[PDB]
Amino acid sequence: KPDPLITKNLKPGANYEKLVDGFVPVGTVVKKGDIIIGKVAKIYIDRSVMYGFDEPAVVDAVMRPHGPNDEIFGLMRLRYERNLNIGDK
Amino acid sequence: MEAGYAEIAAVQFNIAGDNDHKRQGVMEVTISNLFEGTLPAEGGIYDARMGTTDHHYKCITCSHQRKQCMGHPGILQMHAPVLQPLFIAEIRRWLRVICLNCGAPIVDLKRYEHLIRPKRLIEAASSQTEGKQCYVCKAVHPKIVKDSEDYFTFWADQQGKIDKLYPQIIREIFSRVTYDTVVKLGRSKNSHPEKLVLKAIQIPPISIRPGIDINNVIQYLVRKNLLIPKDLQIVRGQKIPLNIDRNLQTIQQLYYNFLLDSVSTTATQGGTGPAPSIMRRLPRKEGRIRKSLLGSQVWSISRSTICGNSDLHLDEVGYPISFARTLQVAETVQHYNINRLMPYFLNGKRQYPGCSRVYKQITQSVHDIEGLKQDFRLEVGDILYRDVVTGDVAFFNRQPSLERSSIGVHRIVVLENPKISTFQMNVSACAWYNA
Amino acid sequence: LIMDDLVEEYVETEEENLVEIVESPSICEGFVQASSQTLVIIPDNERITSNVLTTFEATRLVAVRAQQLAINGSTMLKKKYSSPIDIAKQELFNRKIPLLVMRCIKVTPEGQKIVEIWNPREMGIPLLD
Amino acid sequence: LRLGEMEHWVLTAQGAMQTIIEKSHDDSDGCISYICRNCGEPAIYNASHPIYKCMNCDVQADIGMVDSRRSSIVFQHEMRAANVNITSVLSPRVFQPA
Amino acid sequence: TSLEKAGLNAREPSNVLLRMALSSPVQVLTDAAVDSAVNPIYGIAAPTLMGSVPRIGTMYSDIIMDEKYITENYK
Amino acid sequence: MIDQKIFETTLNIDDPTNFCTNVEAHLLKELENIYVGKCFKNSFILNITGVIQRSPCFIMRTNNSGRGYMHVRFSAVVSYLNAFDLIAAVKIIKNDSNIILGESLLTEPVTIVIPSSESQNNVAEVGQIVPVQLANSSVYYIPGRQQASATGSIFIPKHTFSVYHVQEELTQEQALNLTKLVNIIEMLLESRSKKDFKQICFFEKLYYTYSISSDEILDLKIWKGPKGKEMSRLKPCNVLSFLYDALKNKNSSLGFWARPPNLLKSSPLAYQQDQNSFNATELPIICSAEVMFVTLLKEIINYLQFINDLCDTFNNEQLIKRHENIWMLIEQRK
Amino acid sequence: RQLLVDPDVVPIVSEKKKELRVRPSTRKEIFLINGTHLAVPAEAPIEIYGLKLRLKTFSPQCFMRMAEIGSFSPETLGYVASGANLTNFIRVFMKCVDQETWKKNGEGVVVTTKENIIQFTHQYIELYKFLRSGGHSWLINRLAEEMVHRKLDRELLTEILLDPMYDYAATVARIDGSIPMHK
Ligand SMILES: [Zn+2]
Ligand SMILES: [Zn+2]
Ligand SMILES: [Zn+2]
Repeated sequence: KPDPLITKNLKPGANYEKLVDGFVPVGTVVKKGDIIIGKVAKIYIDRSVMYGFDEPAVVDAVMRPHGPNDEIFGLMRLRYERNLNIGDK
Repeated sequence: MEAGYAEIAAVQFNIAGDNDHKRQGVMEVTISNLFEGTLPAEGGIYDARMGTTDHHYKCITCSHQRKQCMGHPGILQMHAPVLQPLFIAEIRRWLRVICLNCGAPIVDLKRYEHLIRPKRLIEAASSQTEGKQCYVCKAVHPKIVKDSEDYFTFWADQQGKIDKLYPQIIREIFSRVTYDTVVKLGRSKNSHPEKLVLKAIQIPPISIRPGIDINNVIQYLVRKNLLIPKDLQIVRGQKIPLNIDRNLQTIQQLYYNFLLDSVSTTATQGGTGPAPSIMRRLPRKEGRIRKSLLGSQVWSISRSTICGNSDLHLDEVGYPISFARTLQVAETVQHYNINRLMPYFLNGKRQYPGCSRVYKQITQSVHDIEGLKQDFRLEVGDILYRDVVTGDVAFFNRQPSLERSSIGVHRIVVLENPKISTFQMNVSACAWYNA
Repeated sequence: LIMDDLVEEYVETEEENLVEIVESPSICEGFVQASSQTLVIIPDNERITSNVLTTFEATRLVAVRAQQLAINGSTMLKKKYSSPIDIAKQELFNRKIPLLVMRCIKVTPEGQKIVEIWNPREMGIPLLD
Repeated sequence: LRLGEMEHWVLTAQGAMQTIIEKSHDDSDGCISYICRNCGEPAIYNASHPIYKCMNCDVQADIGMVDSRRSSIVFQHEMRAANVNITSVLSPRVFQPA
Repeated sequence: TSLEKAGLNAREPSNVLLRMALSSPVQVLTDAAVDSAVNPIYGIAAPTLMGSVPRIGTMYSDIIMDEKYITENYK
Repeated sequence: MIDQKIFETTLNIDDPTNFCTNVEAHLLKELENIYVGKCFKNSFILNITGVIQRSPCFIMRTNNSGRGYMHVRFSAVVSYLNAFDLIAAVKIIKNDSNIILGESLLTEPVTIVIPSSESQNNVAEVGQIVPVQLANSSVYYIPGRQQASATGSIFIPKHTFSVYHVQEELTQEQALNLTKLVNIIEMLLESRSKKDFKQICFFEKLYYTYSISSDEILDLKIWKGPKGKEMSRLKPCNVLSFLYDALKNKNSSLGFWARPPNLLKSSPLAYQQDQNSFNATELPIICSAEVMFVTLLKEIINYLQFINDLCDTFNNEQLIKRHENIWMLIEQRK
Repeated sequence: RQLLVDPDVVPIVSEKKKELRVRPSTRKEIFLINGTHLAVPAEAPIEIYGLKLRLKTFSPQCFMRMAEIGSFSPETLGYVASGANLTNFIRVFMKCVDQETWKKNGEGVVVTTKENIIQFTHQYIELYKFLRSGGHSWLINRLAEEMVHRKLDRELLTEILLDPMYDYAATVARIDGSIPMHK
């Protein structure tokens, strides 16, 4: 979680709440303004990720896998409840 | 002071020379450094006097915060002259028309009068002009050939004896040319052959090279120019050191790659051959002209799938309420509309119809609707950005826009059902858009 | 190292067949500045353009008046309206719009701009409806 | 979201303008450009910081305000960097007779 | 004259910016500089490439303020 | 030199509806706000005179702002300063700028740059007033600035002069030009007579070139009286009287003219001699009598303006003594 | 020389005479004594005997243009006015030198002797110091203003926990009950 005291790059109008250990907990609904997989640099500058999509999603995936360079990356998965909407082909 | 409104009535194109760069340029590039801390280095290719591409610092030259600043040219005083990459063909057609020793034309200016002015010099270059004897200085005109392994280097053959026509030598030869030869060969006085050799190139404003890939070429060009000694004086057939010869070639080759890399053009004299060059940004569909000038990315526009609604008039479009609250209509606050705009202002983001933006003329600033509890009213002269309502006009367009009816104005019908996200139109309206 | 995503190459193949001694003065040539023009208003009895506003000209008049009513607030409408567009439209229809239509037909090389100034309050109004 | 060549052609066919002005300048890269009107070259103007100058003829500068697009200015800068000079003549002033 | 680039050169030779917008912008610009071409701003492509907006229907006719009318009826 | 210059400009009218309610008054107020107090187009513009021509209040085409611009052609009172021009009052501002900077406090705002290489300066501290001679470097009227920028030296009477050899006669049009010029010098001379005479005597003796010219002898009110002092050599002539009789078309000017340092600079006197009897360090210049009369007349103009402003600014003896380090300095370099 | 910085001043080449070497600060168009054209590099060292000032015939409309612009310096305004018949200051200063022995090409005054060259340069310096002088500035301002006036007036775990066999090993431990069902 980017600490609000240091900040120096916080996104304008973002949530930054609902983050646990830098990641949104599974089963949590994320809206357009919310921040997911919070990240920082100069360890401070803010490199966190905002959701962005208009459609609110839910999170059921959290893991920190080792990459090909033996480095940790975020990789959270977002789930959408898609009924047959008007305009669906 | 005051800069009165003006409109461009005409545009005149000319070849830019050393003097134009010197008077137009706002500074001179002297160092190859990039940044002194977080600020651009004074004298560097990033110096803020060329403009600003960051919100931290202004232009210094114009004191504008990036958006209002439009960049300013720089100067890189080349220690040795260079040929203008776009006008290599003109340099070739000028070399084999004038006497390399006395500047007077070797062709007959009398015989070329009856043609049109634009074609005179091309037709002069078309003739043989090989081994001709100059009338006024009795010096034999050599053979001019294009170096086959690059697009810029020239080779002067004197009955089998060859000596490289270096840009400095070409510059002296062209300076030997008088204005009478230029005019009588049809070329404009502003197109004098002297302008085709550059001793001070223009470092482009940071507006056209933002983000810290073309800057790599310029920085490479600045570095290799410093290696060139400032006291080079190349007379014809000097046989300069081959290390300097290789260094000079990179100076000319890098500048050519800076402008005409990956661009062929029909009049390119030559044959044998990263960041796209300056001239590569222009052509093709994704180029500067067809993508950024003849078209544009616009704000305050929405796109969605269309669908039929038999209960809408032919001049009405069904606009989902999610899109109507996103796009806004700018209504100014006056005496005649202050009563009408009050329900929009009071609703805010909370209820529809509402608004979240207010422009304060007293502060010349835009306020979001959350921070206007102390306002309690809007003053005359304010601009209110209110949500789109039923009855508003909207432009409705299907790509490809082939016919005149491909863009039409429909009366908005806001659909308040949150489960609808399509653009709804009457079926009879589809004949306008071929949809 | 397979790079891929090449920048291609671009080729142009066509030709543009665009069909007293002299020296360098600085005042005979140059002069990027254009000579100031003088406005010649064609007399009201010599005007040969349409006395009916085109839909383009009527739309331009209404738009200009509506914008000026957005910045100002003064009008001549007895019936008040809540929108500048409506005020400007009714001002055009009621023939009390404070704007003139200047139609320019010439640019004489002597620096002479010949125009016909048309009064929208005396002109015919197109459909617009 | 793009208003390409064909949208501009259609709006031009409709004789639109204003909508073209709004979408292509106000809702796009609409900037304001300054030309000296004496040399035709871009000039430096600022009202906050009182600077009013052009580097071509300084003391005889007559900066005019020309509406433009940042894409157009970038295009002209790219052309100038290619060592072809662009001079804008600017529309002459008109004066009704005394 | 054709509708190809050759036809446009014949009909509108001085309209450099129109010819650059059509095809081969580098070539036509190159000859524009050497010929010292003066391009008057008219049509659609030329004012569009210069960041301006074409003088056609809506903005074909100038609008000027009515000094005489405003003086009588707005003071 | 103050004067009138005709300008051209385009305004920007944010409220064309409210602007046209009184076009001429609003136009004049806008012009006064924009251009008064700022140099614009190689002139300073002191006061805006009424407009000459204007355009109809157009509407801005290339934007949806709805504003108008309107072109204006107007005349204004402009102060243009030349080379060798005489300025009589300059305030020193800072001594930390060792190159020495000054600000004129006359009716023509100029910021002067007196070089410190010459030793006749660096003696004037901050706060004192000392006149300056403008060098041959051209006054820079950078547009938009509140005052002119120029470089000039502290005035020493410069005991050098120039002889003028005429080979062309005046025409009646040139006669009218120099009659306007002598109208100006008559106005200046009346202003001089309006001052407290002793101060003009003091300042004229101080800036007289050759010697102290003995004592108070030969009163020098000059106005309408061809009185003078020193009387070094040769019979002088009244350039003014030569002008009016030339306006009557009697006298020819085909001769050698000069104003050597022995003459009183603010006087309208000069020498017309047939075969160059002057002790010139320079070759006579061969050109028309219009050039000669223009040059001599404006020399008199700037000398008399110099003494007039010096007398006006130094209304009391205490201010002269406050700047005591200049007077004995110039008396040293006579 | 400071004389060869104005485009009108044009030297004449002395082919092989070594009388007076003149090095031009910039490219200046020169004439052979025969009347033909052939130049040299800029700054190149040429021996010159001759200094022709070309009196260019200007149109009054040109001075009208620059006075309409109304920002040119008095020096250039006087130059252009003298180019036309509005003023004769350049002609007045220069025709006194005469010595038109050379003729050829455009109209103007020429010199071919050393003392005439000295008189030419002295007259040039005096003329141009007059053009910068205040009096000529005032006179040209009168001229310009009056004529424009009258023109206007007239017209580790993360490696294992994401390993799939651990999920298989975990799910079979849950079936047997060796580990708690949850995590
Ligand atoms: Zn800038
Ligand atoms: Zn030859
Ligand atoms: Zn300029």
